[PDB]
Amino acid sequence: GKCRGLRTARKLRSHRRDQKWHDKQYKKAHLGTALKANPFGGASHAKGIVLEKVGVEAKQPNSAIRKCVRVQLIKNGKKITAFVPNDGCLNFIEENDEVLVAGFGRKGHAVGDIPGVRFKVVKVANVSLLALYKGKKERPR
Amino acid sequence: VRMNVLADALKSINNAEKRGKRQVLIRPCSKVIVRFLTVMMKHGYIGEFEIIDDHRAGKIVVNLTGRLNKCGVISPRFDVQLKDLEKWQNNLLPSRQFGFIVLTTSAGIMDHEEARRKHTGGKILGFFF
Amino acid sequence: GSLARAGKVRGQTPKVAKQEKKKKKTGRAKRRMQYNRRFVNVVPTFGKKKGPNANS
Amino acid sequence: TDPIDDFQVNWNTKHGSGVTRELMRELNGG
Amino acid sequence: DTVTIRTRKFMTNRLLQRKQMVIDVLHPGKATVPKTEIREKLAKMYKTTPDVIFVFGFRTHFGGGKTTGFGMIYDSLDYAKKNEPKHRLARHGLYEKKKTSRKQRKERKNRMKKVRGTAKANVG
Amino acid sequence: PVARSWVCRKTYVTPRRPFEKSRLDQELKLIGEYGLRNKREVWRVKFTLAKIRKAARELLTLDEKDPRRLFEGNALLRRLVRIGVLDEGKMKLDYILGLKIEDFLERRLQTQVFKLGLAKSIHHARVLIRQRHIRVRKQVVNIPSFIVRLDSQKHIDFSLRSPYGGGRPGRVKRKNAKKG
RNA sequence: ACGGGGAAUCAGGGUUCGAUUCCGGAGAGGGAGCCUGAGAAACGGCUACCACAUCCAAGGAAGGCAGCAGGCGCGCAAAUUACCCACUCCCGACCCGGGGAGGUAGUGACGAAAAAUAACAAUACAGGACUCUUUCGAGGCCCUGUAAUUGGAAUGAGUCCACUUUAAAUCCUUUAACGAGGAUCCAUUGGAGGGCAAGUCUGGUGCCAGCAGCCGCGGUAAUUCCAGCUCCAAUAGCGUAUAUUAAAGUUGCUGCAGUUAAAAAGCUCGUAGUUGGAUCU
Repeated sequence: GKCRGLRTARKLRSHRRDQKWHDKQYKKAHLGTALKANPFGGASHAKGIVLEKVGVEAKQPNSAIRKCVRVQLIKNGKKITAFVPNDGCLNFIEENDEVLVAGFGRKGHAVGDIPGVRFKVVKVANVSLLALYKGKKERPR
Repeated sequence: VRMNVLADALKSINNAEKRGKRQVLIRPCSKVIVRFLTVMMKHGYIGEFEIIDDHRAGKIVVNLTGRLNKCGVISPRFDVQLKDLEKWQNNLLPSRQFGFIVLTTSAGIMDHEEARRKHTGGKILGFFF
Repeated sequence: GSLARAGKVRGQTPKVAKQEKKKKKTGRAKRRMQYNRRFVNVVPTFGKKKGPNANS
Repeated sequence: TDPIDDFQVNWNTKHGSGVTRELMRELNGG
Repeated sequence: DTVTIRTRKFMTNRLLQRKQMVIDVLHPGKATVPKTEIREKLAKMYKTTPDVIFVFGFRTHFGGGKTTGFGMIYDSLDYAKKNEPKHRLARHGLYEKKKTSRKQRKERKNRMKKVRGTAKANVG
Repeated sequence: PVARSWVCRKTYVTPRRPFEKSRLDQELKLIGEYGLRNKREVWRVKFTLAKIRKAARELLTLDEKDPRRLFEGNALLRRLVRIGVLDEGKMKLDYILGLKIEDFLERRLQTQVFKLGLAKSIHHARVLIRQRHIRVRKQVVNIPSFIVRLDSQKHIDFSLRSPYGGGRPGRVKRKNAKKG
């Protein structure tokens, strides 16, 4: 059992503090290795330059080509792969243009049948992909 | 080794009452045990008890009337102020209609209602209901 | 594994124009209409407790 | 169509959740 | 239908040689009463010339009923000129604000900081 | 540093479960029966009632001769009786916990001008209040959420400048009379 | 990592945050050293060095926006090179001068409060009646609707006048004039298999394109993609990403576990730590 003494506060507090490091989420948040490894570096979004269009194969139970883009982030020169969500939206992206990319929704984890992809394109050339998809706006010329 | 003879006495009373026995033997006896038992008995929860006097440390034979659901000890004896008493009652007692928290205060050993009447706090010994 | 087909289904989907309909009420009137449809009208009910957008 | 029957047949199919919902709609509510 | 004036929290300020009051204006069907009309109505009500009466801060209530403002009645025009704010005198045509702007004065002052002596008067 | 104040609070709380069917039914019933604009009005009344219950619960935990319990409970009961929600004979803290959300929604100016007969319905009541046709005592009130007090209950009229009250028939009537 | 007052969340415990208007500290590109002074190691003071950098007739001279605006850069990420000392106060020799302190306006869906986008009546349906009763039917008693029927009443969004506001204005408030029928003066954002409220309706596509937080959908009726219609959720708001809180009794003090699911040291001794029998009116 655990100690129950009026003078065990140091023991209890210290044991809790040592045992909190075996919490995966607590350790990931407080160790600093995950923040260093994060390409966004703690940001919610990041602007990058599209290097090439890459087609990502959906995982084995499904079958599709997930149209992604490799982008290089302006802030730190890191190369990530970002999903271009809707259909025909890869046609809205050219090569060597600026795109705003956000997380994919799992806080750094891959989503669905898209291996190794944890980012999605939000804007292209300072125009949202939703506006171009719905026809509300057109990419600049 | 045994610490907290009151914990042993309360666990023995609880185990005997859960088996439906009419009497329970408690050893060793102590002043705190006798006062806690008196508080239990004044509220009709145990009944009469006899202090067997041997020249080392007495024993108590407690007559059980099956009105007791749980008698327990609270270790350590946390200091309880009159403000913390409501939170302790919510934690320990099964209802606001019945059940008692026993404290040792400078005015003696008494339930929580009697400690509110005398406007005193103290250290929590245990509870019964 | 090619990017040649990227807007296939949306491109080849036949285009249907939206039909013109009277404007939907907004604000308190819409809530009044919903309350009347759900608690003052009973004729649509037949005992099966079917949904509001049932098609069979 | 009786939703009890639809649930009996299609509960293990692609429409198991839908027939479960329809069965629950019929079972309680009137 | 007639505009009605009432005086609520009245005080005789001998320290500033005036009377101060909270003015209530009842205009049930008309716009906010002009400050002039209130000045003549108070002059009639307190038996004084209108030019010693300074009224300000008239807030019309919601719904179009009464308007509440403040008023001072000075013992004499000279005391009013001595004690009133310059803007409330200029509202009566008794004071002329400086015709220049803050920027012009500031940059002029910073220009004369460079010249020394009587030449300080040549910069403008 | 500024001479401004940044004191503001939300007057409602969104429910934890967004699609509880029973809760949706009750909230829609309240909206329809009191002519409310959205669910946020229901949640606002729910929140004020909840905070009143929280205060009453906190006070009921106290000693019956605590000066703070006496003072604050008397104040809360007085404020509840004054707005017409609690009966003057039910002047105990335990009757606060028996109050319902419909007791507060019945004291709205919209509900009151519907009950007093000035409106053909509750939605007519709302559009009559928002159109400056209603005054409380001498003051024109524009707000349908105006909680009418007991002493203010008996003075709710049609305003002295409304077509339904005083004179000056409205813009449409004047246009029609001019056109013949 | 400036500290605190404090903030978010929270049943009772707690967790996380606090650059940020109040108090305290520190700094004025980085160091260092001083003058004056009651008070400074002051930078809208000086002296030097390091970095950067302005003008030059090359001899020399001058610099410090983490003040208010403004620019560049950086980035996911943040506004006017505006008006004024009228208020609040401060400074001076001063009732008088000055104050980018501060106030006012501008940009502003950070966020918070209130709150439109219709209401009513008459005929035709439909519903029930606490109507005759007859489950044939008679039925303006209370109701409901595509009437995209009819009709007038109401009003403010807007335009605009005069006050009022104010240092001068603006904005509210007030008054008058014009201002509604498809009241075209048109509400959106996400969804409709489950979790989770609401379509195994129709057309297209055919493991493609895509959807899908998760389970899963799509390989020729796809309840899930692309659309039309319809429906529902919140609503002047709603979706997405990320941090964080509750949910998490999945960090357990309250309050978790440890035979087999993750787990008790191979076994004893042992200092600190923790915990310690009865008994004194």
